[PDB]
Amino acid sequence: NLIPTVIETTNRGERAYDIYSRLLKDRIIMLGSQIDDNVANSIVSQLLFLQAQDSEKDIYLYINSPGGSVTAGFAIYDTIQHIKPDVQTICIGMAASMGSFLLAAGAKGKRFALPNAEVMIHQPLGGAQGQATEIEIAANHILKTREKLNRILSERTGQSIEKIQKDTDRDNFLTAEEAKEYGLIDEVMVP
Amino acid sequence: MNLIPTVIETAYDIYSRLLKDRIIMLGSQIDDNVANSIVSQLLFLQAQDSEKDIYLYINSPGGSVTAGFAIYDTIQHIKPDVQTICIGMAASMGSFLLAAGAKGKRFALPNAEVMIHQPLGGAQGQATEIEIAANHILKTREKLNRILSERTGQSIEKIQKDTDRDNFLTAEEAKEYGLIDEVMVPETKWS
Amino acid sequence: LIPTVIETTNRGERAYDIYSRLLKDRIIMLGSQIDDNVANSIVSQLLFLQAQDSEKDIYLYINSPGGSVTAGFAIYDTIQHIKPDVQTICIGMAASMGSFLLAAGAKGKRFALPNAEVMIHQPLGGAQGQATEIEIAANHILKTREKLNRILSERTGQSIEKIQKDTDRDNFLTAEEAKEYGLIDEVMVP
Amino acid sequence: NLIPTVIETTNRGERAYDIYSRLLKDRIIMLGSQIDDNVANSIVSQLLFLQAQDSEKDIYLYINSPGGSVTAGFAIYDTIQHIKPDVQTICIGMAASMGSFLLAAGAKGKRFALPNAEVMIHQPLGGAQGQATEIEIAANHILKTREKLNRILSERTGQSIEKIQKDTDRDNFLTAEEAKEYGLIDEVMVP
Amino acid sequence: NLIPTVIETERAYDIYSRLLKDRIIMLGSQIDDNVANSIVSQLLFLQAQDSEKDIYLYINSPGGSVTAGFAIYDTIQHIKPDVQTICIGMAASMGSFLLAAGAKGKRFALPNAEVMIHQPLGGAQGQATEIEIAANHILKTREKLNRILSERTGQSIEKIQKDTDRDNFLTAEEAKEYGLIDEVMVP
Amino acid sequence: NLIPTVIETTNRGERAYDIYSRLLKDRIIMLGSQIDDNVANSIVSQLLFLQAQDSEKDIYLYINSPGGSVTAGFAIYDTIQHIKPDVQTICIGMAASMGSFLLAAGAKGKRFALPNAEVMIHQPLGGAQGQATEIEIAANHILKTREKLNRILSERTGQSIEKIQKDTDRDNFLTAEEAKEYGLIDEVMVP
Amino acid sequence: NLIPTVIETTNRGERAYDIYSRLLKDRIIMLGSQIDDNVANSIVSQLLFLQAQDSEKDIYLYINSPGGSVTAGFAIYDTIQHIKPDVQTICIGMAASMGSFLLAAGAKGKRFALPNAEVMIHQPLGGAQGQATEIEIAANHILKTREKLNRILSERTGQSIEKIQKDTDRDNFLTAEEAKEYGLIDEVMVP
Amino acid sequence: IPTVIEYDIYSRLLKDRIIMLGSQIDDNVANSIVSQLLFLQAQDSEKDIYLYINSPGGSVTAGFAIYDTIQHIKPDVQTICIGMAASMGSFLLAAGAKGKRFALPNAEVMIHQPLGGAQGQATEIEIAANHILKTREKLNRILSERTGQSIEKIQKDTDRDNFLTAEEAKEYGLIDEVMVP
Amino acid sequence: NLIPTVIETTAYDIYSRLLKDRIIMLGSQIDDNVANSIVSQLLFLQAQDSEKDIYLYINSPGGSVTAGFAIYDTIQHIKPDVQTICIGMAASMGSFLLAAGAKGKRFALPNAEVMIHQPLGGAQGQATEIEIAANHILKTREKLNRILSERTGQSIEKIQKDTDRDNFLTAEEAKEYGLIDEVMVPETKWSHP
Amino acid sequence: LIPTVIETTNRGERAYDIYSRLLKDRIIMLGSQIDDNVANSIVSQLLFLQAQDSEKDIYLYINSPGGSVTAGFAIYDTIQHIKPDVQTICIGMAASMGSFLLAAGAKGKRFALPNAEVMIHQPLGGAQGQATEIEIAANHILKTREKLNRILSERTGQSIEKIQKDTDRDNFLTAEEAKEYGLIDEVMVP
Repeated sequence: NLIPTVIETTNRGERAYDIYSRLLKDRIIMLGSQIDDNVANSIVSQLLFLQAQDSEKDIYLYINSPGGSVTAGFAIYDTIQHIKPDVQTICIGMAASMGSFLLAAGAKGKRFALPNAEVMIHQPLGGAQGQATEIEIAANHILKTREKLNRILSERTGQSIEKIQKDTDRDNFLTAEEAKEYGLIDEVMVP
Repeated sequence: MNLIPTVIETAYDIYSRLLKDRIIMLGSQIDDNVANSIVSQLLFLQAQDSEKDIYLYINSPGGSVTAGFAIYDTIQHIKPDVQTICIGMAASMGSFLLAAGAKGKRFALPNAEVMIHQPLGGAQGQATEIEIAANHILKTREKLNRILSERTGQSIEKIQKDTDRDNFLTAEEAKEYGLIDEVMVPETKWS
Repeated sequence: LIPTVIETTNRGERAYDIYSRLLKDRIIMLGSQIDDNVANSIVSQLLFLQAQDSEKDIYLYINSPGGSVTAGFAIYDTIQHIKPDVQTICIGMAASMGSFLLAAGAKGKRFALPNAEVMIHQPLGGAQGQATEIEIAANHILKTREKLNRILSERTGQSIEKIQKDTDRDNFLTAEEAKEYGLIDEVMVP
Repeated sequence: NLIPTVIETTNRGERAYDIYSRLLKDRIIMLGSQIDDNVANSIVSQLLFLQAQDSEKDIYLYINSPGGSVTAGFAIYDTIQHIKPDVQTICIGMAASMGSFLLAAGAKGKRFALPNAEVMIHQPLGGAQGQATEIEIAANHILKTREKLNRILSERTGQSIEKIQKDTDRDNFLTAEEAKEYGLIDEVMVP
Repeated sequence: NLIPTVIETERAYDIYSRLLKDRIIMLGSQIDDNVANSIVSQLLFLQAQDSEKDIYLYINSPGGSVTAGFAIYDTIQHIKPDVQTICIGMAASMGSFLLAAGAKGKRFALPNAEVMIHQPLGGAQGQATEIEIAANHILKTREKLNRILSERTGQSIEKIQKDTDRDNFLTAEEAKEYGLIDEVMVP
Repeated sequence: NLIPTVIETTNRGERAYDIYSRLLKDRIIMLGSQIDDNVANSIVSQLLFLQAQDSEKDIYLYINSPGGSVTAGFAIYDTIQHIKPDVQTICIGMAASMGSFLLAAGAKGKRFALPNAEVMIHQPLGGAQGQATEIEIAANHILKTREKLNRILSERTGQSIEKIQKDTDRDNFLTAEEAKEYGLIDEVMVP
Repeated sequence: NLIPTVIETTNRGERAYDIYSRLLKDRIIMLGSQIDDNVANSIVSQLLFLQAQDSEKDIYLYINSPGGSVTAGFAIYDTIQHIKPDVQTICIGMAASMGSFLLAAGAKGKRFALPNAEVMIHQPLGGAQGQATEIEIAANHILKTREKLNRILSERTGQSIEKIQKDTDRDNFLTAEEAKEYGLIDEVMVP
Repeated sequence: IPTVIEYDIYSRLLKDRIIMLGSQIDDNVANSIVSQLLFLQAQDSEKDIYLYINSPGGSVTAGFAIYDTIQHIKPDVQTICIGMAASMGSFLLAAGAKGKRFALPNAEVMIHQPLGGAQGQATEIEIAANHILKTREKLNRILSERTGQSIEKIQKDTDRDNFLTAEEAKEYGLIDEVMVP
Repeated sequence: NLIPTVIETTAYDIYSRLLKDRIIMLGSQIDDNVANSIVSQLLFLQAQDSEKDIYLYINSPGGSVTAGFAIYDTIQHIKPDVQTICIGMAASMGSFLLAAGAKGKRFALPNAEVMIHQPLGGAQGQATEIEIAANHILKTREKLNRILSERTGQSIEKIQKDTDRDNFLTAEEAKEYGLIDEVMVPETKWSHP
Repeated sequence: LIPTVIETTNRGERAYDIYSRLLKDRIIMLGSQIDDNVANSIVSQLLFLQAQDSEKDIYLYINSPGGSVTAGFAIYDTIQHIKPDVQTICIGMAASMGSFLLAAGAKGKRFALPNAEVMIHQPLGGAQGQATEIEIAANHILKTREKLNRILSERTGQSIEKIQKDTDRDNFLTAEEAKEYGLIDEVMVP
C-alpha cells in the first residue's frame, strides 16, 4: 500500500485520482522527497498550472524534505516568486537545507510549521576534483552560491547576513518555536 | 460509462476500497514516502467529512522519527477523531502512532504486540560534528518521551527507564501501560 | 502476467484482475511467504468482505511456506475478529505460520486437498549484540513460542506438552496426518 | 514486442485484452514458465474462475514448462482433480519434471503432445544443510515425496512403481511418441 | 475509456498490436519461452478469428531455445491458416529453422537479408554418465532438426549435416537455392 | 516517483493528462534533464507537433539542464530554427553547457532567465582511444565541433569568436544578469 | 524520460496518443537511438503500418542515430525499398555508420540534412573468438558484409566502390554540405 | 638460522615435545600435526608428547587423521585444553592418553552433533544423509569408549550445543583433571 | 656464510648491488613508501661517505607532492652532490626531482621525456572545507613554482603559464628550459664519465 | 618459483636464482611486457654489467609483446649509452616496443631464432576531457610516433615514409622477413 486511488463519479462516469492528484485539485502541492531536477520540474509545472487555473487563489505547499540540489531548489524558489497567487508553506516532519530555504520562501504571513516539525539550516555541500586551477573555480562557485543563499535568507528572515553565516557553519537544528523566533516561519500551527 | 479497473494490488486496489470507508492501512516501515501518503489520505478524508471518524490500522516495525511526526502532527491537526488499531506488531514509531489515536479510541487485537525502545541513529566525522548529532538525538528522545508521558499518564522518568532497552508488551500490558484504551476481544464481535 | 477478466454490467464494462474477480465470490488466495505486505493485503480483503456482507462465508486458500509470526498474527486476529466464518483450504503446502493460519479457520471448515502437505516447527529468529540484548531477544522468542503453542493446543485439541515435543524440529504431515492431528477437519475428496 | 493487445468493439463500447486474457475468455490457460508458488496461485485462480463461469465445458491447459516446485505443482494437480470440468492438457515445446507430471494429470483420453514436443522425467531435486538429524529429516522428506509422485504417476500411466523408479533414476528424455507409449499422454496431435 | 495508443509500451495499444489486427506477427528478438508462448498465443487467436485467411510472420532473429522454437514450429503446422514467413535482416539458427517452416510457396526473404545455419549448442556438467545422457540428448536433437530441414528444403540429411558443422552464412539468393525460402522479394 | 494527473472535463468526455502533457496542450515544453538522443527525440517531436497544430503561435521552452550530448543538442537547435513559430526560452535553476547553448538559441528578444537561475559555459568534452592515427581523427573532430559551437554562439550573442574561445577555456559560471550582459539572454524576468 | 501524450476528441471518445503515435498520423517516423533488432522491429512495423494506411503518400523518416547492428539496419533498409511510398530521410543531429547508410537509402531527391547535422562513414566492426577455422569464418563474413555495404553505398552516392573503400577505412566525419557533395544526401535544408 | 616469534616459537616448543593447536581443524592443520607426531616418535618412541588444544573444531576427516595418528604412535599424548575445545576439538581432547587429559580452570568444552550439507537428486541426498548418520555413530561410539558414558546418553547430550565448564568436562569423563596453578 | 643473490625479490637484489656503488634507482610512482626508502638510502650513503657523489636515476610519472618533498629536502640537506639522470620519463614530481639535482649534474638521456604541469587534488564537503582545500593546493602550487623558478632561472610568471596544462618537453627542450644541465649523448661515452 | 643454482666461490657457497646465474655470464632475460618496473630491472642489469666489464659483449634475449613507450626508451637509451655491445636475440615474439628493442642491438649482432615472430605497429594511447586536453594528448602521441619512426629508419635502413606506411596496421613478420626488413642481421641456424 503506497499511493491509493480516489474515485469520483459524475455524468461523465468514473474518474480516478492518485491521492496527490486528488489534493492538487484543491491547490495543494506535496514536496515530500529529496529535491532534484525531476522533483523541481514537477513542482514548477504544478505551480504554473495552478496559476493558469486561477491567478488569485492561494496555493498550499506542504514540505517534508531533507533538501537536495541548490539549482533545483532555485527553480522552485523563482517560480514561487514569479507567479501571481500567494504560496503558503507548511512544514511537516522535517525541512532541512534547501527544504528549509523553500519553507522561508512562502508568502509573508503564510509560512507555517506543525508543532513537532524540525527545521535544519547549514552551509552548502559539494565537490571538486582535478588541477589546482579547477579546484579554485569550483571553490569560488560554491562560495558565491553560499553568499547568494545567505543574502536571500537575510531578506526573508530579517537576520543579518553575518548572523546567517555564523548560524549555518555547522548543522543547526531548530524546533518549530525556534524557527518562528528566527524568522524562517511566521506561525506554529496549533491544533 | 467508464468504470475504473479493479485489482487487489497495483487502477482501484484493495486499499483504495477501504479508503472509501475512511480506513487507512499501515502495513510497512515508516519512511517519508509512506508518511506523505498517510498525511495526504488524512487531509483528503477531513476535506470529505470533517466530523466522521477515521480508522488507522497499524502493523509496523517503525522507522523515521521525522516521518512519524509528520503523521502524528497531521492527526492532531485535523478535526475528525482518528481511531488506532494495532494488528500484529507496533514497534518504535509504530507504537508512538498507536498511542496518538483519539483518547478512548486506541485499540489492539488480542495477540498483537507493542514494542517501545529508544531512538537509533549514527554520526561520523569531527568531535564537534559527533557532539551536534548526539545532542540532536538526545533532544529527539526527550521530545518523544514527553509526548508519550502525556499520552500514557506514565512519568517521563518511567518512560526513560522502560525504553533503555527493547521492551516487548502484550496487548493487555499495553492497555495497563496506557498505550491503548481497550483490547478488542472476539467474544464481543456482535457487541 | 496476471490475467484480466472483463464483466458486463448495466452501466458499462468493468475489468478485474483474476484475484479481484474471485474476491467477488468471497475467495481470498494466499500463495506466497507471509510478511507485513502480504498481511496488509489479506487483512484488507477480509475487512472488505465483512463490509460487503457480515453473514456469508469467506474462502481462504493457503499455499504458504510461512514467514513473519507477527504478520501471521495480524491475519489470525483479523479472522477471529470478523463476523463471517472463514473457511481454510490448504493446497500445495502450509508450513510454519502457514499451517498456523490453516488451523485458525472456522471450526468444521478447515480443509486440505488430498496431496497437500502440512509442516509444523518452532519459531526462528536471531539476536546480535551485548549479553543483555541477547537475553531480551531469547526471552521474547521463547514467549512467542508459548503463545503459538497455547493457541495451537486450543485449536487442535493436542496438549501443550505434545505440541512442544512435535515442533522441536521440522515435522512434515500428510493431509490425513493433519486431520488426525486436529489441524484440519476434513480432507476434501474429488 | 512481447505481449500484444487485442481490441473487440461491442454494442456498449470498446474492450482491450492482453493476448492471454483473450484466450482465457475461450477457456485456454497457458502454463508457459517455471512452476513456483506465484505461477501456481495464478493457474489455480484461473481454473477456479473457469469452473464458476461454466461447470461442464472443457478447459484447455497448454504446457511449455521446465517444471519447478513439487508443492506448487501439487496445488495445480489437486485443483484440476477437484473441479467438475475436464481439463485437457496439451504439451507444446517442452514438459520436464513437474511439468510432465501435470501433463499426465489431464483428463483421461484428453492428454496431448504436438509431434516435436519434448517430455522429460526424473527424480525430485532438493537440498539439506545443518545437523546430522536435520539432514535426516530433509532426506526422509524428499524420499517420501518421490514415493508420492511415483504412486500417482503409476495410477495415471498404468506403469508399475518399480518401472517408474528405474526410469527416473537419471534424466530421461522422451519423444511425443515415447510419451504416448509410456502413458503420460493419450494422443500425439497430428496436423 | 479508450486504451492509449503508443509505439512501444498501464496497458497499451502498441504498433505490434495494430499490425496484429491485419494478421501480421513481428518476430524481432531472440527466441526464448516468453517470446514463443506469445507467438503461439497469437497464432491460436488468429486461427480463432478466421481459419481461412493467411497469416504473415516477419522474422529478424538470432535464434535461441530449440524447444521454444519447436513450440512455434508445431503450432504453425497445427493451425488451419497458411503462415507466410518473411526474413528481414537476419534469420539465424532456430530463426532460419522457423523461416523454412512457413507454408510451401510462401517463404520469403528481402534482397539483403541474411540466413545462417549451424549445429545446436549446449552444455553439460557432472558425472561421466550424466555427460553421456546430455551428449546423447543434443545429438538426438540435432538429428531431429536435420531430418525436418531435409523434408522442408529437399536437401539430403548427409548434406545438411556437412553444411551445418560450422557457422554457414547464406545470402537471400543462396537461401532460395538451398530451399530454405521459395522466393527473394524484389522491390 | 509519481507525476501528478490533471483531469480536464469537456462537453462529452474527460481527458486525464499527466502534468507535462497538460502544459504541452498550452504550447509549453519542459526541458528538465540531461540532453541525450532520447530527450532530443522527444523535444523535436513536441516542436513538430506544436508547429502542425498552429504555425503562428509562440512556443515556450523552459530549460533546467546540465547539458549533455552536443549532437543531440544540435538536433534540437536545428529544429528550433527550422520551424515557423518563435520558440521562447526560459532558464530556471541552471542551464549548463549544451543547455546554455539552447537557451541562447531562442527567438531574439524572447530569451529569458529567472533572477536566481545559473548559466555556465565551457568547451566540449570527449575522449579518444586506440592508435595514434585514431586519436588524431578524434582530436580534429572535437576541435572542429568547438569551432562550430563558438561561431554559432558568436552569431547569437554578438561576442567575437576570440572572446568566446577565451571565456570557455575553463568552467565559467554566470549569474542571470551576467548572462544578459553577455548576450546569452535578452531579459531577466523580475517578479 | 516520460513520453508526453496528446488527447483528441474522436468518434469513439477521448483518444490518447504518445507524441510519436500522434506524428504517425502525419506519416512521420522518428529514429532517435542506436540501431538494434528491437529498434528495427519498431521502425519496420511503423513503415508497414503507414503503407497499409495509404500506399501513395510520402513517409518522413527523421534520423538521429550513432548506428549499430548492420543486420538490423538492413531490415529497415530493405523495408524502405520494399514498400510503395517514397520515404524521405532527414538527418538531425548525427547519422553515423548504419545511420548514415539509412540516410543515403531515402528516396532519390528526397534525402536531407539540417545545417548543423553531422554524417560519419566508416567500416563495419565485429569480433571473433575461438579456433583458427572459426576466426576465418567470422573474418570472411565481415569482409563480405563490407563489400555489400560499399556496393550499395556506391549505387546510392554515385561514388566508385574503390573511393568508398578508401574513404571508409577510418572514421570519416562530414558536415551537411560535405555529405551533399559526397552524394549521401540531395539537399541541405536552410531555415 | 634466523629466529622470530611468528625458526619460530612453535619450533622452539617442538624441541621439548610440545605441539600447539590454536586454530580450526582442516586438512592443512591436520597434515602439520600428524607430521609433528610422526617426527616426535622418530626422535624418541617412548617419551611423552604434550598437545595443547584451543580449537572450535572443523573437518571430521581431518580430526580423524590426528586421532588415529595419536593412537598409532608409541608415545603417550597428553592433552591440555586452554580457552576452548569445541566439536572435533573436544573429540581430540578426549582422545589423549588415559589419565593425562587436562583442562585449565577457566577453559571451556563444547560437544554437539556433526554438521554437513547435501544438494541434488533424492538418491544423492539419501547417500549423504546415510553418510553423516554413520559418521555420528562412529564419533559417539568412540566418545562412549573414552568417557565411560553410554552411547544412548552421548546421543541425547549432543543433539544440541552443550557447553561444559572444566569441572563438568571432568565429571563427564572428557578430561581426567583440572590443572591447579 | 653468504647472502643469496637474485635479480628481484619475491636476498641481495640488483638494486642493492647498485646501491653499493652509490646509485639509487627510481622507476615507479612517488608515494610515501618509495619516498621513505629513497630518504633512507640517501642518509645511509651520506653516513658511508660524506664526500662522494650520489647518482639518482629517474623514470617516474610522479605522485604525492609531500612524498616528493621528503626526497627533495633530504637531497638538499645532505653533504654529497646528488646527480640526477632522467631515463624514459620524468613527469610532475619526477620532473621536480630531476631539477633538484646538484647544479651542473642534472642529465637526461637523448630520448627521455620531461613533463611539467600543475598539482592535482580533490575536495568534498562543506563550502568552508572546499575553500580550505583550494587555498592549500594553490599555496602548494606557489611553493612548487617558486622552487622551479630558483632551479631553472625562469620567472614565476613564465612557469605558471607553462604549467597551466600538460607540457611535454624533449631532452633538448628541458636543457633549454633549465630543468637539466646536459643531454648525455653516446658520442661522449669514452671522452667523458 | 625460480630455480636456484649454488656455486662454490673464493670465500664460500653462494646461491643464485637462475637469472642472476645467467647474469654472471653477461646474459639478460626479457620475457614479459615492458613497464616501468621491468625497465628499472633491465636498466639496472645493464649498468651492473658495464661496471663488471666495460669491454665484453652483453646478450639480451627478447620475448615480449611490448608495453610502455617511455619505459622502452629507458632501456633503449641505456643500451646506446653503455660502453659494451649489446647483442639482441629474439625468441618467441618481439612485438611493438619489443621489436623496437630488438632493432636496437649492436649492428651486426641482432638475431632471431628460426620460428621467432616480429610485429611492428603504431603507438597506442588514450585521452579524456576538454577539447584542448585531447589536442595536447594527440599532438604528444603523434610526436612520439615520429620519434619512433625516425629511430627505426636509422636502425633498419628503411625510409621514414616506408615505416609510416608499414606500421599503419599490425604488421607480422617471420624471422626471414625481419632480416630482409633490417630489424635483425641474422636468423640463427641450429
